[PDB]
Amino acid sequence: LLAANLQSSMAQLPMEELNRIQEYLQSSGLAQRHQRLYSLLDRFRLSTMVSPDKDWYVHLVKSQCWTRSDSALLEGAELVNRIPAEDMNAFMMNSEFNLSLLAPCLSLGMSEISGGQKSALFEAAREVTLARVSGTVQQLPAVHHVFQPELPAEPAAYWSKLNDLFGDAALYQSLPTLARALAQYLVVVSKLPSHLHLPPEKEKDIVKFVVATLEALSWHLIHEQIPL
Amino acid sequence: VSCLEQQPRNKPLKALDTRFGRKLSIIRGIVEQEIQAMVSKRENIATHHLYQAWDPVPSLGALISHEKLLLQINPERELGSMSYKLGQVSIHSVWLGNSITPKHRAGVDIHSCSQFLLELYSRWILPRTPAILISEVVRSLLVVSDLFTERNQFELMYVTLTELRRVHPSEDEILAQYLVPATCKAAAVLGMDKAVAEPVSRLLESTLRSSHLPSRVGALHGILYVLECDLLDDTAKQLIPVISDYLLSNLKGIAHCVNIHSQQHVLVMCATAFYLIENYPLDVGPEFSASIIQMCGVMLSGSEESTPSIIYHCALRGLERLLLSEQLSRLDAESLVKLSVDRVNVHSPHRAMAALGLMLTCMYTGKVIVAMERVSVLFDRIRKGFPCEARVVARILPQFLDDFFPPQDIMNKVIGEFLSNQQPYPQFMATVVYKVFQTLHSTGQSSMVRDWVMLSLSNFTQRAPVAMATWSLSCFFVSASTSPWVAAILPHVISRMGKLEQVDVNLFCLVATDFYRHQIEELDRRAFQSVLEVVAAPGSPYHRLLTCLRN
Amino acid sequence: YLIRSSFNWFVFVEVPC
Amino acid sequence: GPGEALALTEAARLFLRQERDARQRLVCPAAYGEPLQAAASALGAAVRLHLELGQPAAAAALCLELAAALRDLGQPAAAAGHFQRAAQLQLPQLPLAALQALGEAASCQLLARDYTGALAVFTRMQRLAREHGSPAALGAFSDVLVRCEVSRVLLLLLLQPPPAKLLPEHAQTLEKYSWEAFDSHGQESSGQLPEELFLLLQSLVMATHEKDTEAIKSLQVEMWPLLTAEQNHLLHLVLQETISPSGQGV
Repeated sequence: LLAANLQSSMAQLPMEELNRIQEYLQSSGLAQRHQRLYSLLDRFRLSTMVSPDKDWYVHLVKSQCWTRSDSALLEGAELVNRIPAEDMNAFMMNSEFNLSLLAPCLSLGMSEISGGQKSALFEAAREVTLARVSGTVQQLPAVHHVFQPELPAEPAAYWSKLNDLFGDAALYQSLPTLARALAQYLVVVSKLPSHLHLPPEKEKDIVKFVVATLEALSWHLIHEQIPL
Repeated sequence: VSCLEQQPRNKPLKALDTRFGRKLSIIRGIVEQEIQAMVSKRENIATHHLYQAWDPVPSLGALISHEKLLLQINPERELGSMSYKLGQVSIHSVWLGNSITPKHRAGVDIHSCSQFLLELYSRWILPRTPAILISEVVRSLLVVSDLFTERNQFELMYVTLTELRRVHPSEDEILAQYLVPATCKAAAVLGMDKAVAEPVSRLLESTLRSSHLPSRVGALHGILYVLECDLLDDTAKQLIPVISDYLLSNLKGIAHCVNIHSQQHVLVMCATAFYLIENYPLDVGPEFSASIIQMCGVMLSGSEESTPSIIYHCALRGLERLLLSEQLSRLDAESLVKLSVDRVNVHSPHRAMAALGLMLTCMYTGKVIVAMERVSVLFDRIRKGFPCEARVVARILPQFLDDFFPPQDIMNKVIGEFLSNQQPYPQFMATVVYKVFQTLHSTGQSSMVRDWVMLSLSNFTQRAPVAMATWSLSCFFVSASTSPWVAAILPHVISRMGKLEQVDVNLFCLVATDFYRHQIEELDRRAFQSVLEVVAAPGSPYHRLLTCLRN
Repeated sequence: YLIRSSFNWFVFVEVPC
Repeated sequence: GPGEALALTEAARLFLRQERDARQRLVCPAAYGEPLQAAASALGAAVRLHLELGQPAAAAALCLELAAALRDLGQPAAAAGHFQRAAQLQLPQLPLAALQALGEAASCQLLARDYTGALAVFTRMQRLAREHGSPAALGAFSDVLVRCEVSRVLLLLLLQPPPAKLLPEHAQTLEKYSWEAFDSHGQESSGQLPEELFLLLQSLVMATHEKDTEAIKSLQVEMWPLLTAEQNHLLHLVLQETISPSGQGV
């Protein structure tokens, strides 16, 4: 379109279509994935006419760690480890926090506990893991029925509610993400200091969550394919 | 949840309580955690989590942490193998746990079981009784005696077996392999007085000649039990010479081609030699120690095919204990340092990672340019190792530098190995440069950071891609910083290594600015802009930063 | 675009576009 | 001669059945391997005998029987060594038998987590398969090349060798799945692999270049039906080492 005569190329690609394509490539983020293409499109438009303080650091870490991503999690865990202990819990408990950081955070924090020192990161990540585990168990039906792959025999009272809870995308993706963090805590809980052992008020919620996670994985096999 | 108790034969090392011993425990603890993750059999771990190694060794009680068993697990056990082996519990543990020296496991009364079985088995092998069953009953005694808890149980077993030895035919094979180690285990718990020692020595010495290989391996476990005793001189001057001749005869032949030979035979022979060198250093012959170290070196200098991985780790972890044991003569200890460096330079990550552990214990046991020939092996292993090796070599390197050198002697190498086009892992080297510069800021030595930043800034602007030159400088100005909130961002810089978006330029400008506001006199403040102006072409990050400095 | 780093075969680096 | 060798195979298999009873059929916690030590000593004498009798293919059979036993009994590192001894004894006379033995050694090294060792055995196989089986391969050797290609690419994405260990054969293999220049499509298939599996491997090798973890997660579920379970384990390790790198102590 640039090499051809302009009076033909302006008829092949109108300015309203060029502006639609430009806006779409930015809103989809495909402009950052294909920078050569976007540069050539804006060329075609031209041819057709600080102080680094605490709160700056918290804004910097937020730009990485309040996302959805799995790309740089060990580096992301080290960044939240330098957020002050009095800011950590509210930073992790926010809706926008990346739940994929919780296992890295427990693993990094355990390496401080096994070094003979207190870990504020381990304490915050453990409390957030347990609070989120209880917070999703509260959304299950109040009376549990056995999962049986052959027969959803109790439709209105129960299996309709599970078909709304599993397959939601937003909820289903959270369960094995939290289960990675809960497993990272449960594999260390016998090695931990006495006050960091499992709360006796959380033991039923933990069994309900574990059951619901294998039920969600089984539901995904039936309605879709092999889980990740 | 559980696997069988181990109580190993080797005591905690005192060398690790010293000032340099404590520093060795941190660095060799990093290398241990990675050897475990890479080659452990993981037999007591169900889940994928890499750093969950533990051993079934209770405080003679709660489990002793893997950190605190560092070179204590028995050499002839394969790494992470939790299966029953002849040798599970040491005689010093039978004595210390039962308060005998020459009953309830988990609510269960094991005294009742072991008492009942002694009564059955003694009456059933000493009546006219099936030969197919005698060996299986004596196997049962050899195993079940790990549960025995009163001295009269071992007395009854010793009497029963020494009767069975004169009752049963002299042409036997399938019994002897249980009878020898069971008799020696009993005799060893009974303390090797002259009333028991001469019978036991005569059984051990004669059964080392047995054609059946399990009868020899059983004799060698018998020897490992009796060597825990405070032996009488008249036994030590006669028994120890027979063991050392048997070891030098059978190891010196096989060492060049180990994989042709049975693994448990080589592993038990090494374990005897290491226990003899550590605990009987004056009594064992002058060619011993030296000759063992040489023929273990011939095993380590083999190929991935001729020396199996489990035997490689056994021989190495044994030699590594012998050097932190103070008991070597200096010519043996110095010969082991010469054997170590030639085995770091190999293909396989796990064989090299183990040889690195050995080199570290040598260098912290030796506490002037010869250390520099060692540090260049660590930098070479970052350059030519797989990522799983190089990331581990890069984690230990800051402490190795700080423990063996004045900073000035290695500051040239640290920055050059981060800048080199032959560096595959500049993001691993960034954390080394950081930990070296932040150490200099902790020791009040901040002037040396002003110097080495400015002395090297023109090497950084000669990085070939502009993304890799804008990066690297962002690592350098983060590593040099005195502001804690700037020194915190290095993981955010490391995660963005290939990138050149507007935020990657803005960060470079900010972190270079704050160094220019808070750490750079006019002669430096000008020369910094002069080295920058050479690359300040109209669109470059250096032009964008020169505007921020020049205002 | 992205291009291969020369110092490591598995590493890629950006070039201005 | 052959009767003595036969009797030693039966006397070895006696101890080996006795080991299988204690280890696999009874799962006995007290099963320290005295019969296995007797079986390995018995076959050690019998392999020496068959090689003095100058018949390598009959010694390699003992090595395959012992290698299979050590794998079943939970000792894959010892099995991988005996499979490579069988392969070396077969290779001057039976190249397909040797490739089959090296394929089992590579499976044993993968069981033992010895991924750099598995990578080297797959490269040896892919060389021998071109050398004896040829650019189109005969159908039996072609199935070996197809295994080695897919396994080597996933092992190279797992291990990521430095320039010092990116051998000519590794670089040559990987560039088929990669781009040479900023306007190259990536290479077209030589017809070695199914087109759908080849496009998914190119997509995987490209998603690891551009660090697209959402693409790797999508390609993992999409490739699951197309791979063997061993290759699905390799591809799981690539996604695992991508999200949680080894060697950091966390």
